[PDB]
Amino acid sequence: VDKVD
Amino acid sequence: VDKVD
Amino acid sequence: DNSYKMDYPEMGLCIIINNKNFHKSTGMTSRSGTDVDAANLRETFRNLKYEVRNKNDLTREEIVELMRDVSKEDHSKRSSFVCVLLSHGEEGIIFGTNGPVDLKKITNFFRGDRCRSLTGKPKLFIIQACRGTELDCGIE
Amino acid sequence: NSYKMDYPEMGLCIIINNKNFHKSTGMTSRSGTDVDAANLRETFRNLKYEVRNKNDLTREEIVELMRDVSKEDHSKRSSFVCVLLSHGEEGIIFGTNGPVDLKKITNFFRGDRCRSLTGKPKLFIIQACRGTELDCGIET
Amino acid sequence: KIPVEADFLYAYSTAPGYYSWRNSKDGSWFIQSLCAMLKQYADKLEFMHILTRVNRKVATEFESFSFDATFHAKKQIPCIVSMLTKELYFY
Amino acid sequence: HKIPVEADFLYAYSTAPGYYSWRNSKDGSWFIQSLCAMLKQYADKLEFMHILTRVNRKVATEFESFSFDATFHAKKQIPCIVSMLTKELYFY
Repeated sequence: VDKVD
Repeated sequence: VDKVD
Repeated sequence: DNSYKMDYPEMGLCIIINNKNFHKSTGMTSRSGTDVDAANLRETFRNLKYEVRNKNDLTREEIVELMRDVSKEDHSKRSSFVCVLLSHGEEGIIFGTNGPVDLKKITNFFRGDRCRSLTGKPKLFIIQACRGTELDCGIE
Repeated sequence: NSYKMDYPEMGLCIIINNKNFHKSTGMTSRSGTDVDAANLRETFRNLKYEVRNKNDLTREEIVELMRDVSKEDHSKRSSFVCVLLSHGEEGIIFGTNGPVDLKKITNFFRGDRCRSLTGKPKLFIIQACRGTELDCGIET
Repeated sequence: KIPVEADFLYAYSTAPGYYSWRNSKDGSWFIQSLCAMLKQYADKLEFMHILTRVNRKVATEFESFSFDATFHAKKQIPCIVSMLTKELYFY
Repeated sequence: HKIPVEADFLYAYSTAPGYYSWRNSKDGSWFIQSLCAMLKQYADKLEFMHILTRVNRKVATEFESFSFDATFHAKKQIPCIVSMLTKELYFY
């Protein structure tokens, strides 16, 4: 799943 | 003369 | 897919904002030699085939109203857009004659979602202005 | 001109891969960052770089690593690559325990503070947030 | 003499002020694309032209997928910051 | 099939983040005169990033400040190319 840094 | 912006 | 398309009927606008003389109440000095820059730029981009518009001694309000107006023009037959800002500055900030205006505000008029006739086309912002007060001492 | 890349060594490639953060920070673990570090490691090996992966470094371990690298003798290396994989904000990379100013890291390699890299390309590749805005996009 | 800040290049995964996106299985969009473009073009292209293909790959080929609608269908453009004084060829 | 709204911007800055930028009172600013010289010579041959890299080298190697104030004397400048461009740019 796509996640933010 | 050289000046700053 | 690898090169911007530059064979539209027009290269585009080249807007030159040349601020030389600042309200004395700002404490900012006159930018001697900037007229030699604004003229050099005009001839340069005329040879590249841009429609050049020189604007002089604009307040922060006039810079924002100008940029807003240009971004609502129809750029559909233009390949690109160039904007040259000659002025005092601090990091992230360009000065009109009467005070500061954020760069992120100027450039946001030309966002993909707000200037739809320029979506997918190169948008050049050439910024001659200070970004702080550090000095580079150099190395031999 | 183009940079002289035929020194005996291409140079170092330091990869700082920060996955797990002290609960002190409130930072989620960064799943998938190991696949990045291994991908980077194989890529720069094929470019003939001496790779050094470092994992879960504190803000202090990062600083100490960087002066130690900038204190090395690069006289026989063509370039320098530094890859940072971490959480961040504008201007900031996070060690496991807290934030580091990016410009503190990169000042160790200023052309005056690291003479064996003067005139030589210094590449900093940063995978890290720079704020909390989201790009909604526009359909072309 | 040269400037002490000359000859740096800063390849940012994302634009100033923005989130940067990473996938828990494949890695960050930026690093996947950087490694892919380097593998395919380091023998052929100047480095900035490589990073411009990285820009296009991240911009056109990735959108976020999120069960949280706030975070869903978002985009990313990287940000090449160059104080380099010459062209950079890895060959 | 979306593109980010911040894509296809290039910001040619005259100087590095945090730094002063230099202008000469007779000749114009170092950045702009170097930009126009490079565009005149190479806009018909080089990609724009390569032109801006040659502006970077020219400002960096051929200009140094002259000032009666020792604080501002013998200073240097490097410009700052900031590209969110997705493609190469040829003016021909």
